[PDB]
Amino acid sequence: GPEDVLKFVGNESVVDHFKLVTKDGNSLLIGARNTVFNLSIHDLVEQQRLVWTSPEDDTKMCLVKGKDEEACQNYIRIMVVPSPGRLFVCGTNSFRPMCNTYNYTLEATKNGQAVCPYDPRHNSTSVLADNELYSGTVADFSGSDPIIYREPLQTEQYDSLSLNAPNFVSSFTQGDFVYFFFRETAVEFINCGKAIYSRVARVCKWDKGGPHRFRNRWTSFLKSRLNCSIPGDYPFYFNEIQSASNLVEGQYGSMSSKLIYGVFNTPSNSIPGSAVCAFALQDIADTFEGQFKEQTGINSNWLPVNNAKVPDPRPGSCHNDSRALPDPTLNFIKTHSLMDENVPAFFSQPILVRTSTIYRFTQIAVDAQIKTPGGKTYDVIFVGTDHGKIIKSVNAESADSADKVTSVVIEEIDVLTKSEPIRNLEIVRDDGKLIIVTDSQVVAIQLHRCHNDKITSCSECVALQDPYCAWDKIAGKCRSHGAPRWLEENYFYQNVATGQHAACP
Amino acid sequence: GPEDVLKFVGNESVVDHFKLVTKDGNSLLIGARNTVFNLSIHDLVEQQRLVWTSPEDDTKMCLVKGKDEEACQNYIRIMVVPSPGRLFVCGTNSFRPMCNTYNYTLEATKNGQAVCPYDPRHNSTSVLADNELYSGTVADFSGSDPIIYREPLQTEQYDSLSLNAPNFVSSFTQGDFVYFFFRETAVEFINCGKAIYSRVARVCKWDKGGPHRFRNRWTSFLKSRLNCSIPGDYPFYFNEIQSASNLVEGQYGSMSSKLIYGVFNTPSNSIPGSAVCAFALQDIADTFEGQFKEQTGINSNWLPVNNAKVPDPRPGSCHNDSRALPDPTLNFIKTHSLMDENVPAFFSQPILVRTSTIYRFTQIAVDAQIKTPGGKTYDVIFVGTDHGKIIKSVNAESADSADKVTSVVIEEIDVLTKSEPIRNLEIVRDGKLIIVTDSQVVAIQLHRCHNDKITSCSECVALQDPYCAWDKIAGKCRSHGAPRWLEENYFYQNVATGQHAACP
Ligand SMILES: *[C@@H]1O[C@H](CO)[C@@H](O[C@@H]2O[C@H](CO)[C@@H](O)[C@H](O)[C@H]2NC(C)=O)[C@H](O)[C@H]1NC(C)=O
Ligand SMILES: *[C@@H]1O[C@H](CO)[C@@H](O[C@@H]2O[C@H](CO)[C@@H](O)[C@H](O)[C@H]2NC(C)=O)[C@H](O)[C@H]1NC(C)=O
Ligand SMILES: *[C@@H]1O[C@H](CO)[C@@H](O)[C@H](O)[C@H]1NC(C)=O
Ligand SMILES: *[C@@H]1O[C@H](CO)[C@@H](O)[C@H](O)[C@H]1NC(C)=O
Repeated sequence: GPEDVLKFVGNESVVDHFKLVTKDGNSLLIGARNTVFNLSIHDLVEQQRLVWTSPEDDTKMCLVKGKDEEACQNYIRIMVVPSPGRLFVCGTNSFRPMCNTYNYTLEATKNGQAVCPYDPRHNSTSVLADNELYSGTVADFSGSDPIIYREPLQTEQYDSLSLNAPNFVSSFTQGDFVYFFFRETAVEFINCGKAIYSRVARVCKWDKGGPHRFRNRWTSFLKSRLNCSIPGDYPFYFNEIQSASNLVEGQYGSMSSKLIYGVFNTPSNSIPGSAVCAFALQDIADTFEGQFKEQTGINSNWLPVNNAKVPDPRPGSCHNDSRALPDPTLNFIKTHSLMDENVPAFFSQPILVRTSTIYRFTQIAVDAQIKTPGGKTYDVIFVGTDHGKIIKSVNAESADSADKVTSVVIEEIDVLTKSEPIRNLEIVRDDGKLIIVTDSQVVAIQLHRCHNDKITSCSECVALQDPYCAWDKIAGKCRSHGAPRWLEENYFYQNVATGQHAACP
Repeated sequence: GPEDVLKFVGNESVVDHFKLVTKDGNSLLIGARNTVFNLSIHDLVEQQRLVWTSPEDDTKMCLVKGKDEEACQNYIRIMVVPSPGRLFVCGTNSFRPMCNTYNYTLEATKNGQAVCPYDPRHNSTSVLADNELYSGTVADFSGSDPIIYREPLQTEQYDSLSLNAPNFVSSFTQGDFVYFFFRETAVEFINCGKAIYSRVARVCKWDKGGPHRFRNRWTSFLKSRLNCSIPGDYPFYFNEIQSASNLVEGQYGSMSSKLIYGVFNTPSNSIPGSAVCAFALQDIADTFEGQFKEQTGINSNWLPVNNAKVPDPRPGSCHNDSRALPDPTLNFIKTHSLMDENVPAFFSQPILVRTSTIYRFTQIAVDAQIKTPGGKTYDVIFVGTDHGKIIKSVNAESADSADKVTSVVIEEIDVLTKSEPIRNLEIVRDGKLIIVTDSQVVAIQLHRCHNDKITSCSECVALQDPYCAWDKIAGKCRSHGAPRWLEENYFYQNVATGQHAACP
């Protein structure tokens, strides 16, 4: 396959999953089980190492004979950089999650309940704000009560209408609003059957509490389904979600191209077919302004909610005083938290689909829109699989009656061992490279293979349709973008679905 | 692939689909569009041909500008042999289905409403009885009213609770009870979403009608869902059904192995994964004896039906007098026709599954249980695909904590052109196979123990085919049903019996 530009076999069984990239500090804090590493983004050289050995009393309490000797240790899952500049790492610590703030300077330690999972399963995510941290994970030992913990607010205890077996995969903040991505079991569909529908949620930044003992509960909690289907005469849906990328902004704000890419796939019972579905923050806000989904009982009968029922205060909005908000809508928000309509997919079709293959998508990574010689900018997608095979892709919009979108599969070359599954991905923003955080090791390879790829044929650059690729006449080098600088404006031919028959022959 | 033992390219565009096998008469009546053929089973030689040219007045009424010049003609779909020996064929006749009772001797011609489909779509099936004919097809021109017509009873006009967009794929009779196989849209799940669940139905032999305006309607109509899923921690279902084989009986009646093999697959929107699920008449009768599925309204609320609601007369049973049956159960049968529980799959697992491949299962054929040298008898499965690839398979029962059946895929060799899809299969009782397709029908041997020569002993031993057997002094690979042994001999076979090696 591809030559290993940088390989890093740090640990045998620690199975790193978490990572933080700070380009100004120029250091990569890769989270890990029972260990922490600080490397340089240039050559993957560890600067310092924080090793946290779970106390003896904590490990001695965990004696489940099933599957604990290799596991049930310190799984450092969440980490952010607070405003004072402190170090904030929290581990599971053998089902005893307690956050320890930090260098080995222990500034303070606080209980890590509802911010670090008890199980080592990938079912939690976190994101920071200016003053508070947003984390969604389970609360009890078994994990039956999964809540969102912003200090010190909690949702309704054992509320299935809000959360029922979710797997938080993403979380980001935009304009005093923190969004969450998870796959929970829909209570309304349980009447029909057992299935999981990807539902996005959002909460305001400053929710102080609620009046009349509602101080613990949330007031503006809302959620709505994500519709990731292959449109046509009959819709074919994708139930489960595995990952979701960060928000994408293009050029000025006048453009409405705010795009969020999420990795979706088919449930366990069904075939390993996976699909990359895009969702916009504008498409998300369309359903939240819409009405809520109806919820009736066994005896009482109710019709889909109408506009007469909505109160004067609008649900899901940042107010200056949340406690002064009236109660009739606070008794109303719990029953009608879920929305009626699902968020439509971008351009009414998924971005990338892979059905016949055995492997399933597991992670995702998005690169910035580079300036292609065609005078346009499109988004780049990097999606990993449990097989370990990485797929590079870019998208051009094609006009058709069914809005057929061409899924450009640049190269499907596998980089790591077939056995190990990719569990986290990241792109570096100095030299072009890629981060593939897996259980066995993390390997850094170049982002685009326009350079270092030579089949001794001119056609290689032209046939791939890669945005970074470009060919020169007097020189035999296949040009790239971001690494070389042109002395003056030149001619570069590219075929990003532009309709070019041939060039090299 | 395999050499064409018998070739038969009868027609380029007639697209034959129907066939009737009579072993005593030794003739194969293969039904066809605008033609019908009566052949010999030995060498596929047509004895006589009846050509039925749709009348001019009938064809002139059919002027569908989309795609009719090639279609909208005489599609002979149903045919049985009545007791007098007459010929009873009915064709679509350009959306004018009129049955022709019979050689060209036309004894009588009667309207074929509710027994022959108007459309050329494969959505109807038929089966004969001692005195009446059982047929399930649409009634109107568009096809919105599909009913089951045994002369002269009809279901409720435009009844969605009983039938909603069905595709009748099979129909057979057993003990004064005629069962039907079709894939209709479930009204209760339509509330949740658009999906098709395979539902089997049955009707008694002698239902004259019902009193107090129920004379038109059926009294003993019942149906229940078919569960064709891959069991485990989470069930994965197969929604649509494409075909279903005839009943299988093994040795004496004391054994409970009466099984019907049906071909199932995944809806159109989802992936082409198909599954062959077996269902027993004993498993069918378990759900019909069970309670009925509840059906409530928008305002009224109802709980799942209980045993207190069932009347003293048992629904779905042959009575001596159907008119004397009370009315409170006749007003009850329509609302609660569907059963609550679905028919479980045989051994709680499908027989054969094909998911990763692009081709979909289209038909099915079951061979009789031959006597293998291992002292046992198992069923043989032949399932065709839209790709044209034919797969022969047999299944042996394996004991484990988790029910897992090994699906023996004997040979997956393609016989016909990749383009054409198989649309009907049948086995002959010399060992051969009949592959009725749109382009042509090809007759090839049933088992490939003979006519297969890789010059290696290991080929034969590895196949695990029941008909295959090897000899020591002679290099011939023995078969069953064609050669006769002079005396008892030794034959080694490994139908999942646990044999490491033999030839090397
Ligand atoms: C990771 O290691 C780097 C490399 O030492 C740290 O960055 C330096 O830290 C020292 C000590 O605080 C400072 O004096 C330097 O100014 C930092 N920058 C450079 C370029 O040396 C970094 O603080 C460590 N931690 C993280 C989270 O990045
Ligand atoms: C197909 O043709 C055969 C012709 O043999 C029919 O079988 C009988 O054949 C004998 C001798 O040829 C005739 O005297 C009989 O009249 C035939 N039977 C009948 C019922 O007429 C056979 O019936 C034809 N049809 C099928 C479905 O096999
Ligand atoms: C989900 O999206 C598809 C494609 O646009 C659409 O056909 C389907 O109706 C949507 N789902 C619902 C519940 O509306
Ligand atoms: C279908 O049958 C399987 C076993 O054959 C069982 O596990 C599953 O629960 C059944 N489900 C339905 C809906 O019939």
